[PDB]
Order: sequence, then structure tokens, then C-alpha cells
Amino acid sequence: GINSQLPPVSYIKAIDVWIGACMTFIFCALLEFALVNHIANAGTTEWNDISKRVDLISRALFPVLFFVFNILYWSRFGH
Amino acid sequence: SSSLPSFQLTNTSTTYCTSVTNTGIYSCLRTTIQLKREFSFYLLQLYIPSCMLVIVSWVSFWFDRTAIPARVTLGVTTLLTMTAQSA
Ligand SMILES: CC[C@H](C)[C@H]1O[C@]2(CC[C@@H]1C)C[C@@H]1C[C@@H](C/C=C(\C)[C@@H](O[C@H]3C[C@H](OC)[C@@H](O[C@H]4C[C@H](OC)[C@@H](O)[C@H](C)O4)[C@H](C)O3)[C@@H](C)/C=C/C=C3\CO[C@@H]4[C@H](O)C(C)=C[C@@H](C(=O)O1)[C@]34O)O2
Ligand SMILES: *[C@@H]1O[C@H](CO)[C@@H](O)[C@H](O)[C@H]1NC(C)=O
Ligand SMILES: CCCCCCCCCCC
Ligand SMILES: CCCCCCCC
Ligand SMILES: [Cl-]
Repeated sequence: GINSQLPPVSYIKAIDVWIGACMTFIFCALLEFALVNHIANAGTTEWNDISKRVDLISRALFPVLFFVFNILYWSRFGH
Repeated sequence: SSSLPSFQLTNTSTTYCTSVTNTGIYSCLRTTIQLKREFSFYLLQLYIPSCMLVIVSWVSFWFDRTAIPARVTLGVTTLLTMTAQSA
């Protein structure tokens, strides 16, 4: 929608960096689902509780990282 | 070139196009500019996102074969989105 009201240019816009990043955070979420679900059905309880650990870490790491991103992003382009 | 963002004026030429018509032979000049389409846009709005879409369809190979709903949802959504983007 946004990119439709713009002329094709030859450079990377600040809008592109922000769309591309949020895109990644969601892509990695999917990746996480796969990783978690894959090592989860593994017979050994060794991997099973690792699967649990990944979620716990993600529940915090993702927000934190996204917050860090915002800080870097806005300081770079809000100037 | 600054008022022409979408293309890149790479080359120009100056030629003659004199032609013989039914009313006579008319002298004619022809100037020619060569426009090269900027790629940055299509990289970001077409290629990148499609790879990103195809790559997503692969992360279903890592879901257990028992949970097929997850696989279909991925494969189908990415396929539909692929259509939209192309449209
Ligand atoms: C990286 C592709 C894979 C598939 C990844 O895609 C995703 C996630 C999954 C994969 C890992 C999703 C993707 C973004 C990327 C992450 C990309 C960035 C954060 C930025 O770009 C990177 C790479 C880029 O170089 C490819 C690089 O520019 C360099 C090299 C270039 O030349 C090789 C050159 O031209 C340039 C001048 O300098 C840049 C500095 O940094 C960010 C710019 C990307 C934005 C992407 C998009 C913004 O809107 C687009 C579209 O409206 C849409 C629907 C999908 C988006 C997308 O496709 O989102 C989109 O196309 O990750
Ligand atoms: C521009 O440059 C190349 C090399 O000189 C030539 O082949 C081409 O025909 C030129 N294009 C125009 C439109 O003049
Ligand atoms: C020890 C685990 C604590 C997890 C906290 C997650 C908070 C996420 C908030 C997202 C807005
Ligand atoms: C600029 C891209 C940041 C992506 C972070 C993804 C963390 C899961
Ligand atoms: Cl749906």
C-alpha cells in the first residue's frame, strides 16, 4: 500500500529499513515455531525441555530485540 | 536525471530519418535517448519478497508429518500471497 504511492527509485528508503525489519521479526517467529516444534517431538526429554527453554527465551528476547531495534531506528532517521 | 527517478538516461544519439512518402521526399531529424530501468525497486518489491515467500514454504519441511494443518497453512498462504504480489 505505502510503496504503491511512491515512484520506483534507485536507493533504499528509511521506510524500507523499517518494513524489512518488522518483516524479519515475524519471519523469525515462524522459524522459532519450527525449531521449537521440531526438537519437541524428539523422543528424548533432553530436547523436550530445550524446546521449552527456547519459548521462555523468545518471550523476552523478541520484545527486547524489537525495542533495541526501535531505538536504533528512530535515532537514525528521526534526527 | 534528478527529475527522472525511475530510469537512468545512459546514452543519446542524433540521427536522420528522411523518408520518401506519396507526397514527396521529406527531410527529417531524429534524436534518441536510451532509458535503463532502475533495479532497486524491483529487487525490493518483487525479488526479495518472493524469495522470502518461497523460503517460508520450506519451514514446513521441519514440522512433524503428523501436524499437516500447519504445513498446508504455510504452503497455501505463501501461494495465495504469491498470486497477489504478481497481480
Ligand atoms: C534478505 C532476503 C531474504 C529472503 C530475507 O527476507 C526477509 C526475511 C527472510 C529472509 C532472511 C524479509 C524481507 C527483508 C529482509 C531483511 C532486509 C533488510 C532488513 C534490508 O535489506 C538488507 C539486505 C539488502 O540487500 C538485499 C541490503 O541492501 C544492500 C545490498 C543491495 O544489493 C544486494 C543493494 O541494492 C543495497 C543498496 O545495499 C540492505 C542494506 O539490507 C531492507 C532494506 C529490506 C527491506 C525489504 C522490503 C521492504 O519492503 C519490501 C516489500 O514491500 C515486501 C512486501 C517485502 C519486504 C521483504 O522482503 O522483507 C521488502 O522486500 O529479510
Ligand atoms: C548508447 O550506447 C551504445 C554504445 O555506444 C550503443 O550501442 C547504443 O545504441 C546507444 N543508444 C542510443 C539510444 O544512442
Ligand atoms: C523469565 C521469563 C520472563 C518473560 C517476560 C516476557 C515479557 C514479554 C512482554 C512483551 C510485551
Ligand atoms: C534489522 C533486522 C532485525 C531482525 C531481528 C530479528 C530477531 C528475531
Ligand atoms: Cl486463512
